[PDB]
Amino acid sequence: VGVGMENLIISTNEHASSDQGKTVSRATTNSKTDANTVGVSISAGYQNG
Amino acid sequence: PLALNTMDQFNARLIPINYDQLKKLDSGKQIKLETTQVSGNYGTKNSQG
Repeated sequence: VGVGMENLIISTNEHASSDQGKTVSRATTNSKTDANTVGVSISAGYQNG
Repeated sequence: PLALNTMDQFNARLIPINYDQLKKLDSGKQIKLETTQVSGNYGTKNSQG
């Protein structure tokens, strides 16, 4: 009795995945600011004096 | 007809196919069934009848 092989079949055990996603968002911002400025200027020249 | 869906000795393991075979099935190819051998018993009589 002998055994002969006629075909070899390979099944790869790899895992494949796919993902699909959607996002919607809304943001609201309120801002409040105050500023203070102090300035000093010195000028000197000759305009008819 | 009866359902054949297991491949192990204790009817606890299903019959798997790989990705290429599934793609072939989804492409219109069909699976054929062949009978290789059949086991069975015959009846006799014992000393007790």
